[PDB]
Amino acid sequence: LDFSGNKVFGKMVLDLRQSPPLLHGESSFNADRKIGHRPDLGDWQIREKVGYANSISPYSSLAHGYANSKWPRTIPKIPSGEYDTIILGYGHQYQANTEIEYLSNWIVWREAVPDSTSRHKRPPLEVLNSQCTVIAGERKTTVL
Repeated sequence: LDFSGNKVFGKMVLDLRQSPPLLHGESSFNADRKIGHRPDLGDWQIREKVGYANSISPYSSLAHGYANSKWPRTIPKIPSGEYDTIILGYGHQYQANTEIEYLSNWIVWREAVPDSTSRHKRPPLEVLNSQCTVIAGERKTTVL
């Protein structure tokens, strides 16, 4: 099995004692620089907590996926079976941070990456920590 294609997913710690391997990892996340980051808030709640539009505005004109953009869809399921060699890679947990962009051509409110020339801002993306760990059972294991 190969999960090297996880450039936006770090901390792949997985247990292989049982046939269905138990995989856990922390996904890249997008935050909001107004009051905090609550993944369990929907688009309407984030919009209310930020204040870029109103609840009467159509959903098409609102910011789709603000402060809750989880591009890594939880954790893909590894089918149970026998494992001989595993191909590792390099994965990171990306911090996404954007501000409000007022697009007049569509009267919409979208996300804009911070600009260093506009006063003092934060980098558009960064990596928190860089580490991965695997536990292999009492069989023939190969890691690369």
